[PDB]
Amino acid sequence: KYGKRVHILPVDDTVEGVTGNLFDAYLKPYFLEAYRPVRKGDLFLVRGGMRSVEFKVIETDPAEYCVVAPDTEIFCEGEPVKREDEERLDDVGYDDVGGVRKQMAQIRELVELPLRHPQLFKSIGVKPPKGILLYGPPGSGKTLIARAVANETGAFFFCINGPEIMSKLAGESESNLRKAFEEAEKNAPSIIFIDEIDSIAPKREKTNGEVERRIVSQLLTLMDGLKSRAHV
Amino acid sequence: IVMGATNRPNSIDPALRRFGRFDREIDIGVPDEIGRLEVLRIHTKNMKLAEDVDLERISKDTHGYVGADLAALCTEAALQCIREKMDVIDLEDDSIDAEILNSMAVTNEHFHTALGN
Amino acid sequence: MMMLRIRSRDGLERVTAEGAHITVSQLKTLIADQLQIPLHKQTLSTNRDLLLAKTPADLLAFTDLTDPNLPLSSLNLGHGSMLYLAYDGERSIPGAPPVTPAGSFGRKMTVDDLIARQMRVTRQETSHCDSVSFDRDAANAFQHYVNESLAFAVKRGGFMYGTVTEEGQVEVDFIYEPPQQGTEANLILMRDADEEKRVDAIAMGLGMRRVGFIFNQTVVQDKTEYTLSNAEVLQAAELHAESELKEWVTAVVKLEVNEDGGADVHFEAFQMSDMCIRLFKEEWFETEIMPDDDPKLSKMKKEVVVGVKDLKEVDNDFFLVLVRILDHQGPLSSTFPIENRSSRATMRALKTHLDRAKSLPLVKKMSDFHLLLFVAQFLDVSSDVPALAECVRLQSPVPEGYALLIESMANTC
Ligand SMILES: Nc1ncnc2c1ncn2[C@@H]1O[C@H](COP(=O)(O)OP(=O)(O)NP(=O)(O)O)[C@@H](O)[C@H]1O
Ligand SMILES: [Mg+2]
Repeated sequence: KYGKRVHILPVDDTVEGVTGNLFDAYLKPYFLEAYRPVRKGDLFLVRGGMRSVEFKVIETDPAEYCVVAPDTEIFCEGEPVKREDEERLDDVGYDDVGGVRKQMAQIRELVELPLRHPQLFKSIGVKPPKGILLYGPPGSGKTLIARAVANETGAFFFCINGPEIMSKLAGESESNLRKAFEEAEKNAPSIIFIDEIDSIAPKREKTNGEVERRIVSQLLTLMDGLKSRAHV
Repeated sequence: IVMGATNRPNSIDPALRRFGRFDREIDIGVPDEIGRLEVLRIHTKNMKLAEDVDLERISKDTHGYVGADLAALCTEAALQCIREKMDVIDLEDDSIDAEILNSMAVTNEHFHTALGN
Repeated sequence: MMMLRIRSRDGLERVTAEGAHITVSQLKTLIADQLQIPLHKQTLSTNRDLLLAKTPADLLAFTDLTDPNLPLSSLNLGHGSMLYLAYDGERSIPGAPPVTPAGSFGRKMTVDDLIARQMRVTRQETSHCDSVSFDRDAANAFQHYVNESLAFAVKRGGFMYGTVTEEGQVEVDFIYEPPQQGTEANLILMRDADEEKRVDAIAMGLGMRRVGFIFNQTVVQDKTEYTLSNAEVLQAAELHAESELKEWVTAVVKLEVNEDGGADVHFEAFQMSDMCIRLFKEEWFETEIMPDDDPKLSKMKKEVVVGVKDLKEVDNDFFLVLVRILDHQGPLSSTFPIENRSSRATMRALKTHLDRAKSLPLVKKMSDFHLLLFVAQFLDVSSDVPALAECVRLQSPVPEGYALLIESMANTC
């Protein structure tokens, strides 16, 4: 489905000190009648001389993928994409978490299987467990493991933070938690990573604070309500 | 009628045990062998399971278990049974074979492993 | 049995045939019977440029495979061979595997992202317009019409026009009332396209623009516990969305009762918060309000956070910002009755108004927006109306032609 309203724009790091025009010497000569398949977002490198100019496919029509036919009417549309696009270098995958091959296996069996294979659990008839509580020495890779197992699975993610909720004034935490849970449930399947849960639900003896008690009670009441079985 | 609930009756307010307020106190203790057997029979009614299941042995081996822990044990047994079949099921294919989906059954060995874990 | 690939503008397909012994006619018949492509559209070729044509005649021009008589064996077709099929229209080739969109990795939401994305409600403290100055003559005329001709029983409304200063202060110059039907708790404005264009032309000639909208609350509405009703808030938000000015002012005319029992008419000018305009432009508000709906709280299609309280229904006072009211005597008077009212403006009323202000200069006689609009009903909106409005604004000597035409039309020819 050769594209019509395609968009092809270059990258900043390769257009610095560029030799000049790219439409008639870098884009058209090597991509007119070339019939090269193109996918939106691909960083492809082309040469119209000694300088190699990377290009990012901003937009295509059809949006997903197409082929660069002479029907493609776009030129070098001015704007060079900055390196900031690679600053969010696809966050974290799986190869970026290493050294633990059993804890990650348990987390996968508890998370990726219920959210991608309810048929097995329905056939056996078991109720899969929801709550998971990572712990370990500080700075050992807990948040990283959670991000790796929640970004690779492609499910809706929701990263609540301990101090972030605690920093807000009294009367807002009780609303923020409920709004967070009600938003997460609405987008099944959903993962709610509550980092530093020890800050918002400490040991009751060690606090003796009214607002702490109230927020703990709100968290408990909300948590007991996750029995909707809506993949949260 | 008012029905309280607690864990240690000593920790409650001592003024709530006076005549007329809370005058009946009942102790829901840890079940014995027959209790554990009945709890397991209640919980494993819906699960598929092979005829080899020896619930009496599981009841006798479990000591100090309560109802919640026995529910967790049954769930662990089912998860172990799924995990042992995982070596042939491919996660990239959401089209799990229907005969495969109906060829999975929990046995006594999975229960023993879950009890060990 | 032979497998032949079929390339088209939509992509690639494959067909299984008996063999190369058949001709192009049999291949076309098989394509019609398998891919459901009609015979009159199918065009076969071996060149890759066949799909680059844009006309069935151009497709048939490639006669290397267009002719159905030619045997397929003579073309040396084999297993996995390449053929090009062109047909009218664009189709979706089946068998497409799912493809994820670009950049859809790491959908990490947050509490702050929830706060920003989810619509909330708060009462803005300081508005963009620090103070709005109302013309004394226009305010007096509007108050007189509301209190006497309506007795605060029928709702009346009008757009406010004036100039906007650098600091945001607005000097109200006149009020335009479009054709409308008023009742106890609603006011439907049957706005006229030509009349609105004439008003805009007058404002352009008068060097001003729309700055807000005014309406009055009946006696029952004043006694109710709100500053504005849901319908009034919705109408004001809709007009603000239509407007492009950040200094929009919603003015309320209310018959307040003092502690001594006297009835005093007050103009309360408030600027709607930009939260309300954001709500309206995102289609959150429900333009359908039932009689059973409470006018105290606004209607929204989706739940929002009203400050600290999470309620879909939102009190109207959360949308208004108190703006100081000022009075000034601008270059425009409003002694002439406002158009589209119960007392319809006619030529006799025009003559009476001219006779009343006979001692005033001719430029001062026509220094009334309603009179200018009534003239505009018989003048060119593109040229004559802006020129007359500019002459009124600059207080320049009126051209003899305009004065003669006005006098002739005001004296029954
Ligand atoms: N097992 C691991 N594999 C790979 N990188 C790791 C691992 N553990 C820690 N890191 C690296 O540690 C750095 C930061 O650690 P991080 O996992 O963010 O701390 P944390 O343990 O989540 N902190 P806290 O939530 O305060 O206990 C990152 O750059 C990770 O790449
Ligand atoms: Mg953390």
